[PDB]
Amino acid sequence: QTTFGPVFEDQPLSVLFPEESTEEQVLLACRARASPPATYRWKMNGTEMKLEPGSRHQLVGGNLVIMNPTKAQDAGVYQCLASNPVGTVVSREAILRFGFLQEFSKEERDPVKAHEGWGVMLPCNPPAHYPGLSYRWLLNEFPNFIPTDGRHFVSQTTGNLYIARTNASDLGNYSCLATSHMDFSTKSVFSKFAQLNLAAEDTRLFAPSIKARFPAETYALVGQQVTLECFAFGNPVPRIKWRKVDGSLSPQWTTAEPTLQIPSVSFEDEGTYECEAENSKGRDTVQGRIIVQAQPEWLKVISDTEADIGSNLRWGCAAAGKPRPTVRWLRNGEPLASQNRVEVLAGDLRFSKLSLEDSGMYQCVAENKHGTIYASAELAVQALAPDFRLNPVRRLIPAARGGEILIPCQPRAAPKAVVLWSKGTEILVNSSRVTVTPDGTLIIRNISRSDEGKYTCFAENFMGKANSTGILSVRDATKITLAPSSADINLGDNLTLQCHASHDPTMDLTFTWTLDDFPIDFDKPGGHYRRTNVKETIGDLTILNAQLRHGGKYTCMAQTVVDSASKEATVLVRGPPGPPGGVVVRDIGDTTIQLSWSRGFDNHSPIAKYTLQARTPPAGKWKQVRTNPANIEGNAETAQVLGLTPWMDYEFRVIASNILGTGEPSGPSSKIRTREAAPSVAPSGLSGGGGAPGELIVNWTPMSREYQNGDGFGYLLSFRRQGSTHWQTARVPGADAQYFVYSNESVRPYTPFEVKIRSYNRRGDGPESLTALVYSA
Amino acid sequence: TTFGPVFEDQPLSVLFPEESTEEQVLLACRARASPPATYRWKMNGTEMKLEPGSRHQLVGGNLVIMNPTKAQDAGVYQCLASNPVGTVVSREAILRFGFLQEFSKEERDPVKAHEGWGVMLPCNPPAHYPGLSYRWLLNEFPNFIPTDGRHFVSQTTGNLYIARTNASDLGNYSCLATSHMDFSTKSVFSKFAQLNLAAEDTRLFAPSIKARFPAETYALVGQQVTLECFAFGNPVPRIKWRKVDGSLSPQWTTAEPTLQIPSVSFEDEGTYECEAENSKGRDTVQGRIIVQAQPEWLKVISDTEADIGSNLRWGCAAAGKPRPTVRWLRNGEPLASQNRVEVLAGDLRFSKLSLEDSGMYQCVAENKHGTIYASAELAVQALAPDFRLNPVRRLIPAARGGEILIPCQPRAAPKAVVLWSKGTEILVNSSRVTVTPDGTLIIRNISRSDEGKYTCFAENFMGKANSTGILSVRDATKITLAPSSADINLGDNLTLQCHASHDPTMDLTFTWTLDDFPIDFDKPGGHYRRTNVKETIGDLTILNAQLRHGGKYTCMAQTVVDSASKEATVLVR
Ligand SMILES: *[C@@H]1O[C@H](CO)[C@@H](O[C@@H]2O[C@H](CO)[C@@H](O[C@@H]3O[C@H](CO)[C@@H](O)[C@H](O)[C@@H]3O)[C@H](O)[C@H]2NC(C)=O)[C@H](O)[C@H]1NC(C)=O
Ligand SMILES: *[C@@H]1O[C@H](CO)[C@@H](O[C@@H]2O[C@H](CO)[C@@H](O)[C@H](O)[C@H]2NC(C)=O)[C@H](O)[C@H]1NC(C)=O
Ligand SMILES: *[C@@H]1O[C@H](CO)[C@@H](O[C@@H]2O[C@H](CO)[C@@H](O)[C@H](O)[C@H]2NC(C)=O)[C@H](O)[C@H]1NC(C)=O
Ligand SMILES: *[C@@H]1O[C@H](CO)[C@@H](O[C@@H]2O[C@H](CO)[C@@H](O)[C@H](O)[C@H]2NC(C)=O)[C@H](O)[C@H]1NC(C)=O
Ligand SMILES: *[C@@H]1O[C@H](CO)[C@@H](O)[C@H](O)[C@H]1NC(C)=O
Ligand SMILES: *[C@@H]1O[C@H](CO)[C@@H](O)[C@H](O)[C@H]1NC(C)=O
Ligand SMILES: *[C@@H]1O[C@H](CO)[C@@H](O)[C@H](O)[C@H]1NC(C)=O
Repeated sequence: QTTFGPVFEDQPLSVLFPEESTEEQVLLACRARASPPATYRWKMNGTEMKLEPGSRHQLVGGNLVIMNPTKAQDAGVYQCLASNPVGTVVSREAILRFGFLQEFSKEERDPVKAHEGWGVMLPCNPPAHYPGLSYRWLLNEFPNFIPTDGRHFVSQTTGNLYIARTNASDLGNYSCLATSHMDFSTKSVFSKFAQLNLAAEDTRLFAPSIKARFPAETYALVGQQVTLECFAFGNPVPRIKWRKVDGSLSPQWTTAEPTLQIPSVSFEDEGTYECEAENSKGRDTVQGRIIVQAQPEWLKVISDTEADIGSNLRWGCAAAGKPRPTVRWLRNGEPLASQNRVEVLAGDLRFSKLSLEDSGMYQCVAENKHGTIYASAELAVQALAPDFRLNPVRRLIPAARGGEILIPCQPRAAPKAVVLWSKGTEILVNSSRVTVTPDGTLIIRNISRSDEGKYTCFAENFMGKANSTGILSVRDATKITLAPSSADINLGDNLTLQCHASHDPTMDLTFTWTLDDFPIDFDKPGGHYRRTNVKETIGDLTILNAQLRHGGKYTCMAQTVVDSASKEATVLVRGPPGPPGGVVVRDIGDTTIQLSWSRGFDNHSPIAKYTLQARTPPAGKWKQVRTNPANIEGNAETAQVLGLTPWMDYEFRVIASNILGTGEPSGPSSKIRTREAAPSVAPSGLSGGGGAPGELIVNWTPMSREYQNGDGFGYLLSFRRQGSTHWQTARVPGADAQYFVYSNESVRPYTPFEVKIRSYNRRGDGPESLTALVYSA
Repeated sequence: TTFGPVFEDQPLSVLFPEESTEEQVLLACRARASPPATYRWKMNGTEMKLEPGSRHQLVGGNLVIMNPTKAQDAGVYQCLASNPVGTVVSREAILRFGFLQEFSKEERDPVKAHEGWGVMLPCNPPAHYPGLSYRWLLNEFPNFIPTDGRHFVSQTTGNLYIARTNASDLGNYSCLATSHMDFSTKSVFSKFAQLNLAAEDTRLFAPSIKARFPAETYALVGQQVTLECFAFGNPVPRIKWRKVDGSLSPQWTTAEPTLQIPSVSFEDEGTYECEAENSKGRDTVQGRIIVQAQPEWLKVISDTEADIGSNLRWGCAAAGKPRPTVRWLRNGEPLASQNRVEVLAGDLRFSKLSLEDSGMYQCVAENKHGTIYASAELAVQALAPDFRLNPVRRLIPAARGGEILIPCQPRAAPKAVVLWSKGTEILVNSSRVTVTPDGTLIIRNISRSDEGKYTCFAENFMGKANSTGILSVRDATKITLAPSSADINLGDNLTLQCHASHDPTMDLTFTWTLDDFPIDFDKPGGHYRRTNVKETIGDLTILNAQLRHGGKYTCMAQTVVDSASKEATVLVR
């Protein structure tokens, strides 16, 4: 930050200057920030310019001023170079150009002879000029301007005049006027008159002939306006149309005018265009292609860098543009080639084994036939003396007797500080114990009591030397003298795992437990394992509450403030298997239903048997049902359930059992209904009597849903007179039916009757009831 | 470049022999500092006034006393080093005086003993410091009594033991006490005690141990330990030692009535047993030895610089026996739990630091055998924002329709407020452009209208800074054709296709990776080839397929700024 190279702020810009302008001087700017302040030099035409006092060119704070300019000694390209002790940089190339407009030739123009009824071409022949001009035509005398109608075409490219069909009105003298529009005023140049002579008039129409043909290839940059001209001769005047061969034209550009204008060409407009001139006599066609190119841009540049001497570096620079650009490298204002270590490859720079002479300003230059761009950076190499303030050696290095120690010495130095280890005043060297790796790490094995003391690391390099000290003392290692034993239990009266340790008599010793690398909690949330506390050298832990979910890889660890030791053990908890799943009802019959289920978790003990329970929705309790086979084995997954009463809904569940006990019941099965069946219970509550004269009423108790056993439930009542041998059967549909009335005028009052009843459904017939004696009205 | 005082020379304990006629005592103290530090001295708790004049002087930190006396100068001294940053405390140094008094002038009573028994002759040494060495003289100098099995001398009380007196022991006895100081070897006589005896009967008795070593003998590590087992008996009893709970280490086992250990280690703890045995019988005595040590360090704090608004944890651990206690000092004054500082048995916790928590801190570990110190310096820092280390990207590229991240994290303490601005319009969180409260900016579904300049402003109560980047949009590479899976045998040829589209400006590079491993097409005799090589065609062909050529083939189509991939599978039997 104290010193930095020249960084540009303002760079020179191109200037267009009128040759006969009233201005007296031209200013080109160049400014750079530097510390110390930079010095500026200027290059013209690739060579250095003699900045002499008084002689035209003057230097004002970096800027270059040229007074009373002329095209013979000033027009050209200039560069500004900024320099200081760190390095030099070069600004972008700046063009200064002059504009002018000459006068028309004094030689008389020959008269043009043509046939009446034929298109005629009249040249203009503009003089030397820059930039482009605007062209007009006049007839006979100024200011009579020929209108730009459908019969006369005036070209803005060549300035010529085209007449589609000549008649007697076109005879006269023509003149071409140039009105080059300067940015401040307009200068006009008037051409010598040319006489147009016309021969005898013919009488014939003709097909169009296109004369002003736009070039096949037109190159344009992104953001320019592109004009295409298409003029043709023809009687009558042909119509002009523009088409895109490889696409669709914009509606705003689809015009019948003989000129096609694109205000801002983008990457889309690239392709082939076709102009067609059509009349009743025929058509003529022109084809030409428009391409689009751009100017280089940046994608990845370089930045300031500080590197340590003896390292390697890689720099990159990426530019994008159409056509693809080329990238070259400059240092301090001169091109870079493959030197001893510098490797330049078409865009990337490789440094190997940096030195103190490879510092300065580096520039990356991208170039193509439409422009150039520059990018700057600064490389600074550094060399330092060894400093231990960042990684000092351990000031205290406690070590356990019988183990090993490793002490690394790594200072901050360049190129690389070499180190040597010593113990007190005795220099340590390779032996069958002490080891010194090339990195400087000191490794001591088989550590004993006589190795305590003060060790020193000495580092040095061709800058200077540094030095540091540590002290080593020897303790006794913490050891385990008893390890816990693996075990297994179901729900017993709890188990005490043991862990005994011996430590140095000077430092505190703490025991800690863990389960499968998850932290343990010997406190008391609900069921809890607990920990005793009598003396330091004991760590027994008792697993209480006689419950589940307390198995894994138990680990006891005895640790001090310095080192630690550990041992491992395993416990298992056995028990009844888990509940089954996947209860599926199949083969739904009147009394038999097949049940299928998936095997549940065995809990590390094979399942011995199964038990099936059933219930009636919605408030029926779970009841064990008769199963085929009577004893279901653990490996079986299907069974039969018997004893079911037909045509009610049922739900089922499964329980598993092993030699260790009985597991949990499974979830309820899906609601299913058994098939229909014939009735099995005869109706009861037979009674009756009274009614209208000649009528007999028989009443019975309505039957519930448990014994209907199917749909279409109803009753059949067989009744007869006392002493008669013929039974009359009546059908009463409906389960809730409870009475029947039989009407007959021949029935005497208080006539005894013998009756019986039976129940039926859609499946079959059930048993009949006992015969009862009733009386009529 | 400033720091707090760091001690190089600390005061040391001094014992002054009275005999030597020196006129000045020096207690050293030196503390490196920048700027140089001043010194104060504390004498037995209270501060010391070092006014020029009397015998208390100052020689540049070092304290000098002219002509010290026991009545005005014995005691404890501490050195306090102070500079603008903070002050530090030096380890205590004890100044003590050594002297010896003479024996009392009163005559000693004669000792009457009956021949055939052993007799005890007292010495009664006067006041003394340090310990002495004792001898006995018979009648007249230099008749030194030889150290045989019958004439017995104790090195801790000076008493004289006679196992069995006879007629040859009649006479006068005196006790001579000698001191071995650093510069003097003064020795003192005594009076003459007359020993008169009685009749004789030569009977035999069982040994009786009289001089008993104490039941518990506390001994630090590194202190020579002597055990005395003195006995009576007729004839002379024999002395044998044994360890109750192990071996006696017979490298130095002896039959003398004294047992010596030059340097006590932790393995010598336990109970010893002495036995005096003769043909008549035996006597047995027991006693235990316990070892102890001084505090030592295991983890020590180090000087630290912390940024305002942070938190700090500091630890300090000591090892000794009995277990040491740890306390904390700041600027030479005790530090209790208050405000943002928490102290817990050697754990120091700073929460949300400020500019007033900069200074010298110290950790003290002590027990009934010693005290040790450790020091460190804490410096708090506050900084202005700077973007030199982490400037915003300067040439940010963007792919069309993508999402762009722009982080902005300067180097400041405390954290600085961050604002964003495109051109001269300050952005707000919305559905397309959003800022997050760590400073990062997010933009979604980028378009050509977003090209331009972006700027990040950072500011805190010490200053402000800004950094600008340039955002431009391009055309993203998109895959139009993908390869397909196939199966072949060994030696078969297969062809897979891949097509992409990109911006007309940059270059496409097409590659193929077999199971994420790039395929080398330039290998001599290689089995892979590029076919239908065009700008947007990256078809590859495998010739003479092998078993290793079966796997997943991934087509990579990449430019300098973006890439796009497709996948297919090939099996070789
Ligand atoms: C003290 O003994 C140790 C052990 O033999 C020495 O360390 C050994 O150092 C050599 C190099 O002197 C290492 O061999 C070479 O290492 C380079 C590292 O890039 C490697 O490229 C070579 O292929 C070769 O392996 C060797 O690995 C290393 N071994 C160990 C165990 O450290 C040490 O150098 C000796 N002390 C001195 C002062 O030489
Ligand atoms: C260990 O490192 C020091 C630090 O460079 C070496 O230099 C001494 O530094 C102290 C501290 O300022 C000075 O008081 C001494 O005068 C320095 N010595 C010399 C010779 O300049 C020191 O020499 C190193 N130790 C050894 C044994 O070389
Ligand atoms: C508007 O700005 C606010 C803060 O400047 C953003 O709020 C953050 O939202 C995220 C996600 O909900 C939280 O994790 C942060 O804690 C919020 N910051 C604060 C300071 O509250 C918010 O995301 C922005 N709006 C949108 C649409 O993103
Ligand atoms: C963004 O930061 C720059 C500095 O990095 C500011 O530029 C400074 O502007 C002030 C006055 O506007 C000048 O006095 C300083 O000399 C400028 N510094 C440099 C290094 O040139 C800039 O003003 C900041 N932007 C805003 C909006 O404040
Ligand atoms: C530099 O070159 C241009 C074009 O080649 C030329 O017009 C100009 O005269 C040259 N410069 C000088 C000083 O002649
Ligand atoms: C080195 O280790 C071996 C076995 O571990 C041991 O016998 C030997 O005594 C050790 N060396 C020293 C110096 O203690
Ligand atoms: C403490 O120092 C004072 C200063 O002379 C002295 O008088 C006093 O005896 C000392 N106390 C102890 C216990 O040493």
